[PDB]
Amino acid sequence: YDRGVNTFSPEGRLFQVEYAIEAIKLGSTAIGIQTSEGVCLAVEKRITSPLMEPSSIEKIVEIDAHIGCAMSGLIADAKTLIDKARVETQNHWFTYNETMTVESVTQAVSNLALQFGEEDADPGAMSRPFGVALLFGGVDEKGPQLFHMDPSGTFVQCDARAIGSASEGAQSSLQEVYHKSMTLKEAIKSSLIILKQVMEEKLNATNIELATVQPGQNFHMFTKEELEEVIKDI
Amino acid sequence: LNQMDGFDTLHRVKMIMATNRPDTLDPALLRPGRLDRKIHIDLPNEQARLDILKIHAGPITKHGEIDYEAIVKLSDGFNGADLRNVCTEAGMFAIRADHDFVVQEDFMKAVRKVADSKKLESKLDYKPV
Amino acid sequence: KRFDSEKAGDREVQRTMLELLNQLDGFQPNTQVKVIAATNRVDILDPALLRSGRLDRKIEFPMPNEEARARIMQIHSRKMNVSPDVNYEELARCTDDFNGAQCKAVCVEAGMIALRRGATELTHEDYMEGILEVQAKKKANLQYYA
Amino acid sequence: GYSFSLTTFSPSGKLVQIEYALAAVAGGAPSVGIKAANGVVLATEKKQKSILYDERSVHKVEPITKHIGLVYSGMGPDYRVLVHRARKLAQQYYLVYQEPIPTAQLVQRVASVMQEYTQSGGVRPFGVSLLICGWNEGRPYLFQSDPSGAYFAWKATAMGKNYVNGKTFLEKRYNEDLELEDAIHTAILTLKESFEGQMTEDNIEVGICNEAGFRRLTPTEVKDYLAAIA
Amino acid sequence: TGYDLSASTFSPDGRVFQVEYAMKAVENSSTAIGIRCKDGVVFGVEKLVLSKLYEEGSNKRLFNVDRHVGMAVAGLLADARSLADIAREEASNFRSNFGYNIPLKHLADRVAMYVHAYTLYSAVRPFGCSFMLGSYSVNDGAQLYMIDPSGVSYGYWGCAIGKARQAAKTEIEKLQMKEMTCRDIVKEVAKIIYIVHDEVKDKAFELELSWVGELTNGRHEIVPKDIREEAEKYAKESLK
Amino acid sequence: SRRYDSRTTIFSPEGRLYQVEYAMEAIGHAGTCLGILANDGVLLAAERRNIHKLLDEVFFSEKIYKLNEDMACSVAGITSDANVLTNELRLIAIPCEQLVTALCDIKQAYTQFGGKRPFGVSLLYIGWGFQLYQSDPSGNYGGWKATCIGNNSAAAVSMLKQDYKEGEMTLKSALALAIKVLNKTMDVSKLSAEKVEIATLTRENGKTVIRVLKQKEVEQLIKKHEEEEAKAEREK
Amino acid sequence: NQYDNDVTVWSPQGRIHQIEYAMEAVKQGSATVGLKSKTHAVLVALKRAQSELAAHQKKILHVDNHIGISIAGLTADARLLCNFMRQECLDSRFVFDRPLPVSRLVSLIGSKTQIPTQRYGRRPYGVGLLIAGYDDMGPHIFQTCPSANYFDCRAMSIGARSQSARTYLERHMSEFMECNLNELVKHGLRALRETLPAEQDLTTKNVSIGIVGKDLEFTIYDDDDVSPFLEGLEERP
Amino acid sequence: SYDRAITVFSPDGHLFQVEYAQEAVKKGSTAVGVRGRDIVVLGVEKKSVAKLQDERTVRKICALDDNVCMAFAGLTADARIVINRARVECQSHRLTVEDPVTVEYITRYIASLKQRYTQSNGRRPFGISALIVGFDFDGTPRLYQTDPSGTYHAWKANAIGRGAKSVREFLEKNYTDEAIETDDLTIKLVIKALLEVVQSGGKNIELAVMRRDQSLKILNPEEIEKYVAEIEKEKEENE
Amino acid sequence: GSSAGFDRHITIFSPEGRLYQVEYAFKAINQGGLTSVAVRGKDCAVIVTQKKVPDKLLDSSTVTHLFKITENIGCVMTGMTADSRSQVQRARYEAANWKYKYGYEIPVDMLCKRIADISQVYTQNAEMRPLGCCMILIGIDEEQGPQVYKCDPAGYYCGFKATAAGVKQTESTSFLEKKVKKKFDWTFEQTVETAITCLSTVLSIDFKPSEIEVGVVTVENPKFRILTEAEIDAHLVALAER
Amino acid sequence: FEMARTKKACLIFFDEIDAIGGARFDDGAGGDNEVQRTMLELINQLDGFDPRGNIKVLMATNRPDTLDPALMRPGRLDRKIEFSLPD
Repeated sequence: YDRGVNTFSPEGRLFQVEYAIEAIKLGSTAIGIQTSEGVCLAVEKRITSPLMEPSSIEKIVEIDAHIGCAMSGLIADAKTLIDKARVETQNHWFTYNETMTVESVTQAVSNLALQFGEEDADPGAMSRPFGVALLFGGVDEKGPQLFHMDPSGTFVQCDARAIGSASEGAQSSLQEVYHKSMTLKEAIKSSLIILKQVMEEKLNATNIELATVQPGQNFHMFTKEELEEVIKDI
Repeated sequence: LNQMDGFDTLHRVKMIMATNRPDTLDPALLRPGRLDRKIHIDLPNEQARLDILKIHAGPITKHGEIDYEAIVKLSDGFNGADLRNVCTEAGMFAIRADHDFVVQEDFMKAVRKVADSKKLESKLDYKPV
Repeated sequence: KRFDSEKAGDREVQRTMLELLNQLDGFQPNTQVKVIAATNRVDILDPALLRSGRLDRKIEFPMPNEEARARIMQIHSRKMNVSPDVNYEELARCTDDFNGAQCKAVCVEAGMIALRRGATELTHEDYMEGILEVQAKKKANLQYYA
Repeated sequence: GYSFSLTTFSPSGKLVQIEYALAAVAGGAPSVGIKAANGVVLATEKKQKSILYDERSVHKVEPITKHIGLVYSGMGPDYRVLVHRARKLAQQYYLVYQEPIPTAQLVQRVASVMQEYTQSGGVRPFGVSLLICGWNEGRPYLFQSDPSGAYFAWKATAMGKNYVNGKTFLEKRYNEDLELEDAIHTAILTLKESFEGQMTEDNIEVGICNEAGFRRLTPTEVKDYLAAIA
Repeated sequence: TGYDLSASTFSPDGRVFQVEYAMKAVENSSTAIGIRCKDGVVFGVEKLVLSKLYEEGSNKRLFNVDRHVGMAVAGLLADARSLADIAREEASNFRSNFGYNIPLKHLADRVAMYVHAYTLYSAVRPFGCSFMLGSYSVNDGAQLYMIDPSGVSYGYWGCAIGKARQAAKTEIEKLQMKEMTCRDIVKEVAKIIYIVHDEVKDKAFELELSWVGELTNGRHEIVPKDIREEAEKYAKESLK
Repeated sequence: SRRYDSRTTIFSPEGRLYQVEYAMEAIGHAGTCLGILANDGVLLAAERRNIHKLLDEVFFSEKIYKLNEDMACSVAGITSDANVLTNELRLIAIPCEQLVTALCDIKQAYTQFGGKRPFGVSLLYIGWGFQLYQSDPSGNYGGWKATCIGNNSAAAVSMLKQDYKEGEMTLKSALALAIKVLNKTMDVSKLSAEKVEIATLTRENGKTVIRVLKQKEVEQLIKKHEEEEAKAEREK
Repeated sequence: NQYDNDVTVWSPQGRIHQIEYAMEAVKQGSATVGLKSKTHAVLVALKRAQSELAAHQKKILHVDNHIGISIAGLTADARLLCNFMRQECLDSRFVFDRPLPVSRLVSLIGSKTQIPTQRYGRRPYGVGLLIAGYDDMGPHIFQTCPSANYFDCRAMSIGARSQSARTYLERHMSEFMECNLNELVKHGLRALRETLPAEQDLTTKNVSIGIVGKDLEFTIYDDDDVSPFLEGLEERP
Repeated sequence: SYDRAITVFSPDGHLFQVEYAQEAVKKGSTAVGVRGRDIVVLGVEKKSVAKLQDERTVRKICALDDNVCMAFAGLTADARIVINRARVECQSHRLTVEDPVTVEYITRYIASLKQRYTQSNGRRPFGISALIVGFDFDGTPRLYQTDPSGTYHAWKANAIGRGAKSVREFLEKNYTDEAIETDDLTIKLVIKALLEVVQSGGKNIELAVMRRDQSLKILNPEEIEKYVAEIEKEKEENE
Repeated sequence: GSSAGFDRHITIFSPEGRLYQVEYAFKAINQGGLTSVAVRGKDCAVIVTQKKVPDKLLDSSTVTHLFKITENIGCVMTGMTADSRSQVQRARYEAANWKYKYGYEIPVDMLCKRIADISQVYTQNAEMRPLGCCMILIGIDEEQGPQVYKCDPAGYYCGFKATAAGVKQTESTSFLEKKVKKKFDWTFEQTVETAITCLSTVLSIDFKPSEIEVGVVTVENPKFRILTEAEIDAHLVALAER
Repeated sequence: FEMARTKKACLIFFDEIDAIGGARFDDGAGGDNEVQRTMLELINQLDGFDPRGNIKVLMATNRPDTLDPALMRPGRLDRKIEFSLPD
């Protein structure tokens, strides 16, 4: 249309950025909880057909052995963001022989947002914002840390953040269940109770993804057997 | 149109027609048989502006040398109405300062003040087709 | 403004205007009737109407500046029970690109909120978020800024 | 510059901008070309709106090589851009092959340039039609290059204002056995029907191509040809 | 109507409205005047303070594009600053190529062409600032050139850019600038700026004064505070 | 910039490329181009629209262009855009399908990125086994036994769908089919040899011979077809 | 309208709406207050949290050992500007081996941010900066606008509801010059308090302080480190 | 260089150009792929089979590599670019890793290439959906589907094209372990799936099967006609 | 006067084959309010234009539409002042480049032919507007003698025995047409006189030697010089006394 | 408005005010000149020389960007209530 991508609304809103935020509300719900014993990341797979392999829906990704990401919105768009996070990490390790802090990983990915434009741009420059919201969760010097990224490039540490279609309902549920001193097993359960209440389908070990980054231990996706153990309770 | 040039010849009756948008007139009206002469009352030139200024500034009370050429040089694009407004505004500058007379400085602001008002006027160059 | 067209046009209104041109300055000089005219778009007006014989003085009404805006808000708050702590200087700073109508609407909306909370006296906060109402900014979730 | 095409397909499958460029050609001064047995004649109406113009200062019939000449009907400035391109293209042909460029080759190279502005970004098509005349292999050549970039081989054609009537005039006045001098006579006659006023030696430009090459007839020469008309 | 949204589009009357709209940005700014006297050029800027929170010297409308050329601006300050560096880089390149200080006529002609180059294409917008360049030298003499957003540069004896340009021009005309010196003119530049300032309208202005002349050895500098305050008292006294 | 951009390489709300279809409409108003494949050769029958009496005949062919020693092409649509494609077709040259695919990649590129208008040209390719190909401004190509592009292409394909005997076709039978199909397609009831353009591709002595039939040869086919059509009149 | 869609379109009033719209991005940001004294220039920011389970967004960023800024607007745009000013401050150390003058650094970002406001298809940096720094010329407080116009301010406040803070800064402006470091910060905290609603108050969670002085490097104070500053100031009337 | 943002976010948050590219997918031939135990079957409906059309040229099932083949639905010219770009990458992967490409890798590359065209200046999205089938090095049959957006998912069975919804609904009911017990039953499943949208019959069905440690095998019309008789025969006994 | 699309906003054809944007650039020549007249004699060429200094504040020495493009070539610019300077700077560059590359002074016909070529690109590319200025060159050729060439916004150019551009171009064309019809090879004094008369008779100003700028090139001295106010006064006195 | 003033208190609802409330413009020809006059009359009655009365107007439009600035001014449309899509 007449409007460019880098156009400001009369209220000071980047039109494309605000539009890309609305794309998250069509994405699957993702719940992330940060605890002293580790970070929890859960997301609903949203199977649309029994013929679809649930395992192919990868909405939690190994950014590194100590940090993972939960994505919601346009899944195809987050692949570009995930790839650099898996490149920026292993570049910090190449140059500094140390694992990059979770905040720094989210900071690097955040710079890709708003690196879009129509004119006076590189041939490889993007044309629209990344219509995806990321929930980075990992363990670093500061212990377990959860960070939330939005298509505006705005990243912030969150104790318990829910993104996706049911962000409003799950965040309200998260506030009623989150206390600073709680175990990670409680975080796994509490996130699964909230997910089961917001999912369209009936919650089982095949339509969800659970990942944890405990201190000491590495990033660990929950298998079917592990998920069934916590599903059997609630 | 039928009276100016029609079947019955018009004898000893002359017609004067005035318009500032002759471009919109009908070709039959502007035809030479009806409006024989198209006299262009154009915007005043440097000498014409000087003539009109003296006409309107004549009855104005004034002391000091009045450089009419200075007002003319800043009056480019003015018509007869502006040059009378320049004389009118110069007097109202004197009225504002509680003066019974008008000086060249009063004319200098007046010609500049009127020149600012000319920016709101759109295209005037309209000629018969 | 008059225009040349081959198919249609508003010649009837241009005839009414052409009559008004003659009355302002025509064959009979009328020097006993003073004429005031008001418009929002002077660029639309016919050049013969903006002539220096028909409308001699063309007064440009500017957007009220900071001093004027405080004065305007004071003008429309006289009949209103306003507490002696309203910083009209601050409100004038908070109402950039406000015309006189919006500045008056700031005072009208201020009493709306005071009645909304049941107050008998208007406070500076009532004026402050009465500015927000007059500003008519579209709803936004722009809490992620800064 | 703009990187998007300003010429696009209409819903009826027409390059509307190209048609409008051809409308400018139809408004240009008439140009007549005749391919006789022993040569080609190019003639045009080089009429000025006042005597103050120097007629010999700018020529409408401009040589490209020693054997190829151009006459246009359309926009004057656009013709000069194509004249420079034709001369540049003729040279680029000459340095590589060390041989004068064939007439058909130059038209193809020039018409390719005209097609580019009908597809390239941020440019409008040339509003001229080029009548290319030449001599190669002992045979006269006459080509017309429309704004779209299509080139047609003509035995005799007319462009510009009143070109439709001039084309029919040639159908009833052209034969393949015609000689070059009779071609000039037929060319001036073709211009005469669309001509208004009187044709002097300065208000028309005539150019011929033969075995000796392409040369633009001087006004003195055109006067002798013009005298035979009346 | 669409005839005023691009600088590459002519109006049917042959006027580039985008340039003319940039002219209006200058006419919305405070007035800056410059007078070319017998032995130099003196610049005076009516510098309103938008708030008491600004320090004395903020939003300097008087620049030094060279060691011998000054610059008084009006309009968009960001564009005024950008045109300042263009003048600075033009003067720097002139000295780095030809080996002498850039003539003000050539400096004005070079920067104006940069200004004009932004008035032809839709990919850029015309600069929303008008500025005056003043210089003095023993050979070339005092020169005062004003460049507008369209790209038009004329020499001047006294010029005004801003909203009170018309009012200030009338005050400049009363001066006999070709005979009086910079010392007598700094008081006059102060008087004219004070005359054209509107106290009931936007008020609380700061007098910014600068000059270049034989008394500064052909070097543009801010008028010293002692002379600036002396002119301010004279300007305030002229208002009775 | 955005204001004057027509956005040629965008998707319509229904999922179509309007410039591609509008290009395909231009071919429909262009000259009829026929192509019939036989067991011993393949022919390109093209309608000539430059049939003015004052048009000199200097070129070997008007719509039929030789790509290389083994392939020939005939174009329908904007002739200027055809000259660009024929030059690039020659530069790419080779197997027949490889040449067609290579140019259709160029044609598809203009319908995906670049902001330029597509090449409004449809091409019929013939070459050596024997094969006949058709290309569209969308960049979509297809091999055919008998196909037509241009004016009344659908009508010509309809009669080919009925009268083309698959496998049992020689040059003489296919050449006769070309005249018969072109007779109904063209509005002319006589179809003189000056309005038709036939070129045949055949393997002789292990060498490919691409030849454009002379006007004398074509008149024989028009004559032979008219008597054969007159023979069918004797039945009724 | 038709005059607000691009930054290269002049309105008939001689205004650029896209620049003006970018100026509203600062007004959507949280309030920050910058004030300076004879020897110090501190920045006081009011951090905001989208939800109470999320951390408050950082507003004071460290640019150089002697220069610090407080952002108000698009966070990613602030990072882009801060990275530019971090490099320029680092570049001056690499060549001239001296602190980059604060006035000289703001000029670079004023010319850097003016380029997008004049070319087709670019947008103004929708971020407002309050630069605090110390150099040979003393403490400085600079305000940077999306319009690429910067102001050398003795005490400034930008953000949402910042005009109330400016009223406080104007009132107690005269006592800023001679007050010590503790009194200066309390003035900024008192100024930032005017932007808060009546029921809200300055807490350790939503206050960040950045101080640069003659012998004091630029240090940013956070929730634990802001408590030594909050306890002194009295409750507002 | 044409540097313009074709794909931009709608105010609701939708990329309309991607949706329009998915609308072109819905106008293409129905492509059906079923992942069997030891075979992968790709079935594509043929649009308006012409007796004058060389069936060899218009082929919607093409082999990216010796172990990976795909069938598309949408713009034919758009697909041929994706197949060629995918084919070049298959050889690039084999040159570097010295191992035949996995189905996940080439469906990831195609999806990434498709996504890049929904976020790059001057490029419209690819208007095709791909049904990639094949075998890994360990012999596991894999079936993957891409859409113009760039999202790839693994399917036991899936359909793309105009009648994807009808065939997929048919496939969700008839895809069972018994239905893929043998290769012949798996081939019948695709024909049964394609008969739901193909009106005339087996003359509008193009079948390509790939078995473990074997190359892609296009099924001749006589072989297909043999199968349709069996389904027609088995229909009678079930009545 | 039909329109279809952006044919009024960018340099693309109208349905009747018209470039409205180029036509609108011609109206920009009249925006300055000045008329320029160029007359070519038997051995001299003169360009005369009116100079307007509205206020004494303006330095009258800087208001010049007469520009010395080369030592032997001079031009008079009419139209937008800013666009006129850009053409002059470009014309100076091309004249200097021609001398460097080719070794001899650029012919007047080739100087505008390049300027006309430069201005034609603006009429084909839609990213830039045509320059709203008209350029009239005068110079003495080695063989062709005196030359006068106008150089329009559209890239049109021609040789002229007597041309004029500006507000009163058509009225001054008729006056010059009448004089050239008399077929008199004017001397230097007559050519200046008929140049000054043409501007004077059409504008009706009765010039003082401060309202017109006169630039001449002569065969005896093939150099472009600006006539001083005293020199212009000599012609004004001579014209008045007859 | 004459008949609305014949009542002690009145409500006027202007549904789809974008039909007549469009912004004023000059396209050379008399484009929308007549409808602009209707909008100018409506503006005059809302806030002109004469007091409006006890009329409280109410306008609904899905294209508020097309409305004239004079109509969208307080004293004619004091309150601008936005019906955004529900949360």
